[PDB]
Amino acid sequence: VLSPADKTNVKAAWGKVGAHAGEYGAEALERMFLSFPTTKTYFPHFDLSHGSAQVKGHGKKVADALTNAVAHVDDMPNALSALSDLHAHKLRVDPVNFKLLSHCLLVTLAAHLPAEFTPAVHASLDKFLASVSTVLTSKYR
Amino acid sequence: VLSPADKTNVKAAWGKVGAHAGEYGAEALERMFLSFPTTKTYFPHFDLSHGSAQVKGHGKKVADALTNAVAHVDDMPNALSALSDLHAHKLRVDPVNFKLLSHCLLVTLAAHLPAEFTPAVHASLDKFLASVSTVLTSKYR
Amino acid sequence: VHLTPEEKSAVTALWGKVNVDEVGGKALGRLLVVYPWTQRFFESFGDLSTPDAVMGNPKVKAHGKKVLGAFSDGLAHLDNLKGTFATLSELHCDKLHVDPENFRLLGNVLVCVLAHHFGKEFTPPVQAAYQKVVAGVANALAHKYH
Amino acid sequence: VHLTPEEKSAVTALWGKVNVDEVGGKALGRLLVVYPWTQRFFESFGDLSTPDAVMGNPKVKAHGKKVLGAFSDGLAHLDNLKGTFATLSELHCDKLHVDPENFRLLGNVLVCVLAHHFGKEFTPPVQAAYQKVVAGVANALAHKYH
Ligand code: HEM
Ligand code: HEM
Ligand code: HEM
Ligand code: HEM
Repeated sequence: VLSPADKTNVKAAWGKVGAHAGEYGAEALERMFLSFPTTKTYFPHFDLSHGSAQVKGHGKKVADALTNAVAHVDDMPNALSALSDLHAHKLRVDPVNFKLLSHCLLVTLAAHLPAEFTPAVHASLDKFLASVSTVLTSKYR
Repeated sequence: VLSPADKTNVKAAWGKVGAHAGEYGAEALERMFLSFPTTKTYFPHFDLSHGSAQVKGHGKKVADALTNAVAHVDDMPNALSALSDLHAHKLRVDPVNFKLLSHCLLVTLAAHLPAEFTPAVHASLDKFLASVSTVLTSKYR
Repeated sequence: VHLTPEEKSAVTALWGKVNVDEVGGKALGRLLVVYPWTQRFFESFGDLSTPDAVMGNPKVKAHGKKVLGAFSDGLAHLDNLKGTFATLSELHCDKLHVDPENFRLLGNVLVCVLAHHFGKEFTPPVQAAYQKVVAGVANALAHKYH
Repeated sequence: VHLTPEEKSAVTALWGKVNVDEVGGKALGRLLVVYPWTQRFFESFGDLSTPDAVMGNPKVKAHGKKVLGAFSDGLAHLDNLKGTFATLSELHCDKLHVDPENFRLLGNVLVCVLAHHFGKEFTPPVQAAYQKVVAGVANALAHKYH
């Protein structure tokens, strides 16, 4: 479960991300395509080159989903409901890829949060992103 | 989660395990140890020789906990609460190993329950064991 | 893939009893049922609407065959998996876009099918040998991804 | 493993900036805080019951500097990571009974620490290089398990 210290650390962290959420989303996506080339198999229609507006626009949407979830941390399965269907019933990305995106979101937050990304906050953000990953794959079968 | 149908399938199949609990548990553990040697890292305090009394006893306890889980399928986190405390606080087995034992449990059931192990039943059991694994790791952090 | 000589022996002995449209068809069909997201590659097949539907699909069967045939030939090359699957690894990445995690899932299903089909004959040591084989194959098919 | 010139260059250059001692403590500490079940191996280090306890523990810092020191030594042998870590591999299997999944977790935490410390200089491309290195080291330290 996400603890009250987790929710606090997550809100403080994401609160510090501010208007850069969208930007960190695309960066997280680039990191993932470079570090873990298999994830590119889900984006055969995208230009995945550095600077790609497709990657940037997709990053904005990912970052925005993570925003709603923070805004609604106490009831994330509701906040994210529309979105787990989309992955469970259409996109059908294998669950293993969510850990890879999560790790790459954490690396992006670490790279932009010199003061905020303490061990305790790192710990809470990893649990938060696993929680989001679990909601997003909860209707898969 | 588990549908009425997965619950029906799990009860039906596990019911046929019946008095073979220790035998099938011990078998699954043995499958795990030979197929995935890294799992032996959790049992350096066992004689893992073929036939060993320690493997047979632990097999029994693992299968009995799963019968517990089947028998309380509409309330597994409570039914499993002591065991989840134990793996979270003491044993601290990395969550990946639960996939490996669950696979070996499916294999054992396949090898022993030719009639019961249909594709649908294989699916409900795989979901059930993942559910068990989730409850058993729910207090890890 | 570091199989022992007798492990290789066990795999081959057992594999001699396998019919493949049956076994290939059975492994691919169960993949699509237990891990339904793998069907994503399968819009074309129409009814994959139920388990019986998937298992009986002639399409699934023909593809099972194609897949296990390739897998069968790899048993002749157990010291050359990356080699024998390279140009196949490139196809699966560049054109088919199949996430290599699907290869790992098929491998575990193939093991489950083999246990189901051979019963007691599918002993723990036999399983362990096959687990190395399916890991080696998945790793070989994933190897040319980029 | 295999790194492009770009990748090897990024790995070497970043590591020139790395105070291995400090980065070790931080990476091991973070491992114990983020994945607390990893504490099962460090019972004799004493109190590890809060993030502040772990990050202020001197045996954790000391050990971190030994771990990352051995990691460092490995960066000079990127083309034979198995031979370089074989001993350590054996030690971790036979004496310490450490599940190799722990190595993957440390690599992911090590990546987070380098990102945190170096900020924008830890670019996606530099990350990709390090990801290949840490997965190499882990497969190397897992290689002699049996
Ligand atoms: C943190 C976890 C994730 C979140 C929060 C997330 C969120 C989203 C959102 C918000 C969209 C667009 C929804 C819309 O169009 O209204 C989307 C689409 C998509 N996602 Fe996910 N996603 C996650 C993980 C993943 C992963 C790991 C993959 C594959 C590696 C993936 C593959 C896709 C694809 C292929 C699309 C459709 C993109 C397009 O063609 O426009 N997602 N996701
Ligand atoms: C289906 C998943 C699992 C179930 C149902 C299960 C159940 C149990 C049970 C009932 C016990 C005995 C606790 C007692 O004494 O009351 C136990 C202990 C233990 N389990 Fe788990 N477990 C599971 C997964 C795992 C996995 C995946 C591992 C590691 C590969 C593991 C490692 C251990 C260890 C080392 C002990 C203590 C053994 C001893 O010294 O007696 N468990 N487990
Ligand atoms: C056991 C590992 C596998 C092996 C050895 C294998 C082998 C092959 C071979 C030999 C072909 C011939 C393709 C052609 O040129 O017509 C093929 C095609 C194909 N494979 Fe794989 N395959 C494997 C796993 C998978 C999995 C798990 C999936 C998806 C879940 C998949 C998706 C496909 C698709 C979509 C084609 C093209 C089929 C067509 O267009 O008719 N493969 N495979
Ligand atoms: C992945 C890179 C790692 C490297 C290169 C590494 C290296 C080392 C080194 C150099 C030693 C000192 C032993 C000696 O030669 O005298 C050590 C000991 C040890 N290692 Fe690892 N290590 C790694 C990861 C891990 C992880 C992830 C864990 C567990 C979570 C772990 C558990 C231990 C333990 C428990 C000791 C004994 C500490 C003591 O003396 O009480 N190691 N390792």
